[PDB]
Amino acid sequence: ATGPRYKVPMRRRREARTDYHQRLRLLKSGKPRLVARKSNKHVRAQLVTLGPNGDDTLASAHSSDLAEYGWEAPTGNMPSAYLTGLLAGLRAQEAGVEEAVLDIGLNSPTPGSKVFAIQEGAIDAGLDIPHNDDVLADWQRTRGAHIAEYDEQLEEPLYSGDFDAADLPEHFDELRETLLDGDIEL
Amino acid sequence: KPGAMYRNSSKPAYTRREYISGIPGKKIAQFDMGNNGAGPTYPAQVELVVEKPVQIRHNALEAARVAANRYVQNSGAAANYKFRIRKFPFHVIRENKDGMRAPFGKPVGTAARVHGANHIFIAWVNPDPNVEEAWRRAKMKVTPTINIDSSPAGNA
Amino acid sequence: PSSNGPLEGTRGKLKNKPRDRGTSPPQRAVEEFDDGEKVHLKIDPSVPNGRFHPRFDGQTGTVEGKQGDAYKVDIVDGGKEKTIIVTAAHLRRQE
Amino acid sequence: MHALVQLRGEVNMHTDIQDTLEMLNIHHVNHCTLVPETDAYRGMVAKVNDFVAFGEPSQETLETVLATRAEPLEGDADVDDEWVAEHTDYDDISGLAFALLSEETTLREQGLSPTLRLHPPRGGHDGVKHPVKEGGQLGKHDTEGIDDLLEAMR
Amino acid sequence: FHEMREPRIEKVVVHMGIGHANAEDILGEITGQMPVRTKAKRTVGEFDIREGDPIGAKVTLRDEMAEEFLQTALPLAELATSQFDDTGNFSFGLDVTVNLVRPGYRVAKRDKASRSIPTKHRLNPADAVAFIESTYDVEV
RNA sequence: CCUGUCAAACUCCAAACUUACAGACGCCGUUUGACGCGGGGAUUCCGGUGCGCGGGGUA
RNA sequence: AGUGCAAGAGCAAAAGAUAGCUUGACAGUGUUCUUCCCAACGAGGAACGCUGACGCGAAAGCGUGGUCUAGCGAACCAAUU
RNA sequence: UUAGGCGGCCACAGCGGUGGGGUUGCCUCCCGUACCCAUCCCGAACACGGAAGAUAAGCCCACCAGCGUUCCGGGGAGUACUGGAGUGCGCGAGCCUCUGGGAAACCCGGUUCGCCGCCACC
Ligand SMILES: [Cl-]
Ligand SMILES: [Cl-]
Ligand SMILES: [Mg+2]
Ligand SMILES: [Mg+2]
Ligand SMILES: [Mg+2]
Ligand SMILES: [Mg+2]
Ligand SMILES: [Mg+2]
Ligand SMILES: [Mg+2]
Ligand SMILES: [Mg+2]
Ligand code: NA
Ligand code: NA
Ligand code: NA
Ligand code: NA
Ligand code: NA
Ligand code: NA
Repeated sequence: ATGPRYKVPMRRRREARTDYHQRLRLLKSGKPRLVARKSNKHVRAQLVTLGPNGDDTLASAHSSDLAEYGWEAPTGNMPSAYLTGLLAGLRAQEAGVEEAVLDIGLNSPTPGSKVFAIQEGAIDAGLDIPHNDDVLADWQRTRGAHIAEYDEQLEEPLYSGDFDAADLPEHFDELRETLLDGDIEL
Repeated sequence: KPGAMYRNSSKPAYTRREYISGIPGKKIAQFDMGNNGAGPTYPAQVELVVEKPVQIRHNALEAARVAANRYVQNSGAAANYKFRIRKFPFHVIRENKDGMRAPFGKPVGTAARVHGANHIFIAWVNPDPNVEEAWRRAKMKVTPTINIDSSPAGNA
Repeated sequence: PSSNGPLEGTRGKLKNKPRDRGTSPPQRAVEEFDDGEKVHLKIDPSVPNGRFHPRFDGQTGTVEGKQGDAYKVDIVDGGKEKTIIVTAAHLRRQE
Repeated sequence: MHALVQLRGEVNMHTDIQDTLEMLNIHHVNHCTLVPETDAYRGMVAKVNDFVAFGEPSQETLETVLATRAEPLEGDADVDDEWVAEHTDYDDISGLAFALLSEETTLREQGLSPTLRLHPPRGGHDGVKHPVKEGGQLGKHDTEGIDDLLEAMR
Repeated sequence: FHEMREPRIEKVVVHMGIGHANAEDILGEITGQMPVRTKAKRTVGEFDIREGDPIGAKVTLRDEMAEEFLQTALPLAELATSQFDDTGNFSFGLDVTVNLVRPGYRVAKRDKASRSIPTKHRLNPADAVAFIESTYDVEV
């Protein structure tokens, strides 16, 4: 920018997207990375490996293609997270992938957070990942109980039209249940 | 002391004042002479060109310059001309003034390294080359043989 | 030399051109080499660990096993055979 | 293909230079060898450039030398047309020479010593303190210039 | 275009730059939330040599907490113009500063893909006077 | 803005060249056994000169 | 800028600052480089492992003292575990 | 790739600037705090929950060279410097010839306002 001596940050640091110091620690394991990413409306979960010209994603799952299996609820929430993890986890298994470490990118390791939820799912899918059980949510919040109870203080539907009024963490079970046997793309 | 002791550019460049102390001040009074208020807007421009790379102690520079400019008062204290000595005595010179034991000398002076062909002096004059004479006196006080070169001036 | 430490006379080779300043890309600090591979040894001024004695900057040895994450590269110093413990951060594939 | 003739002794000449001359099979003053024009060979004669005389010889000239100064890999045997014919892939000296010039084969390949030990230049040479462009006998020569040297050393 | 370009108040910092406190109390009432200590840097002659050391407090008010404060603060002020930021801010007063900006500021305050606001999308001294002046008072 | 100069312990630049490894040619080695390994015996550790590059020094 | 101290060098979602927690400034035993280019030579030094036990971290991982190159000592004898 | 995620090289990608783009795949800003979690004070941030609104930021797309950068042409320059050679020149400093290499500044004109990989996706 200023002169010939000026030092420009690596592109992905300019874009403030990749934390390279952490990326190096991640790569250390020599294992695939379970990339856990979020969006206001969605949640993504990828299984990345290292490659000659950049990373390779062998198995992925997005909270949007969740409906493709019967999801009729919002997609930027806990249950959605878990499930997207489990989904990717399974596609991962099919791909011949057995273990991976958790890459939560620039997110914060807050307990019971969606990433961790994503992690729990992928684990349950059959994937072996270094984790810590008591940093995860208490199964109920994963189901989406904290939300159903929030619509209890209703007076007005938490969901604008969408589906249900009192919401359904059961819809969660019905889905997890579904992903755990047969079906296409898994 | 003699020019013989310092006129050759055989030693390393020695100028880092950050590592040299007790360097004597230059005797050179000025570098810009004459009408320095004006810019080189003159018809004729003659230069004194050194013909051999050498080292010139500030001693010689001052004596040379004085003898030339002091003479350029054939034109008058406030005459119309501008004279410039473009080189500066950066190179610090020593003297081992014990015998050859611990002989790195002590700072005794400064000198300017000029390479054959550089112009050490440049004067600006209207068709009134009294300056050509000011230089036959100037190269009279510097080690090398010199060339009095005229540049803008096909007014022969 | 005025002293005999390992960095004596390394101002040049162990410094970065202004633009290559700052933390190096991880891709290469993780490269995997196989025994038998020829690799060029060059210290990365940005990477503190995994280094070797400066004297060998420039050498091109042959990877032979590793030790921990670090690799063990055989080189020949003049006429003497030597084994050098260096991490990938400081290695490049020949050719 | 160029003809190399060492014109300067070994005393005082850099070792790496002397070695080169040795790798090009010349180990004595006035000894000559034929060298293909390759990058690798070019780099060698460039290095030996100040102690040798070289150039591309004319067919004839080569022939005269081959006839007068060629030798079997061993022994006195004169290399005449007959020798050439009964020992090489060619039929006569000319046949061989053409092959050398066109760099299709070499003196070794044909069981000949890589070295043509010439005779001192009759009339003397142009000196060994200056190059050709300077009136001396060192460095690269004209096909006509190389011939005269070779021929006088026939 | 507008609506996402029209100014808004983002935090109002009220701090008392004392030189060594008991003053927190008043800031807590004058605002409605706990104050924060103000350590100082560098050792100096005003017997302020201590690096880490309480030398004042501050209070960052956001949303209603900020208005409901300004709905009494501003009135106690007169000044305007010149006393304004180049980014459309201003501090009067015990100090009370007001930070103003437009709708997409989080882009510069978040963690991921953060970015600095483009000069065009910045708030000017003028566009600021306007916003506030148009809210219970007068400029200069 | 314009204008005048520098660097053994400055460098946005930057050779020639030196150098690691590899291939190719050359040369060399496979009865003249190279490369290398093991062992016996030394001498030697006042050097000097030319040339290039030096550092010190008026020299 | 700072990073204890020379000089040169490294470092910015840090190797710096702040906060908190911790005692890996741990025991054992090695590989290699250095000390001593090439090329033999001790002490010392470092880089990199393994075994054991731990600290922190969600975790990959980091901690074989202080970002790197100075801060050191044979036999005998004494005290000590 | 009608807007995404992870990267490689790490300025050809920087700095600055103009134009365009969203009932939806989308990304965002945005709305909002019962929860997990959170601010030595502030749901600002972090975290969670969500769509009333918006394309003004960002982001994506198309483009501008004024600065910084990369590479190229012509000029500077076969100049400076330099490996090898010389009973060539010079009181000398030093220069010259033959041979093998060969620059920097600067000017003028082009180039450069990223390239590429994997995955996902009207
Ligand atoms: Cl994310
Ligand atoms: Cl080493
Ligand atoms: Mg040096
Ligand atoms: Mg014979
Ligand atoms: Mg005779
Ligand atoms: Mg003669
Ligand atoms: Mg050298
Ligand atoms: Mg350390
Ligand atoms: Mg727009
Ligand atoms: Na004495
Ligand atoms: Na003179
Ligand atoms: Na770097
Ligand atoms: Na040792
Ligand atoms: Na405090
Ligand atoms: Na926009």
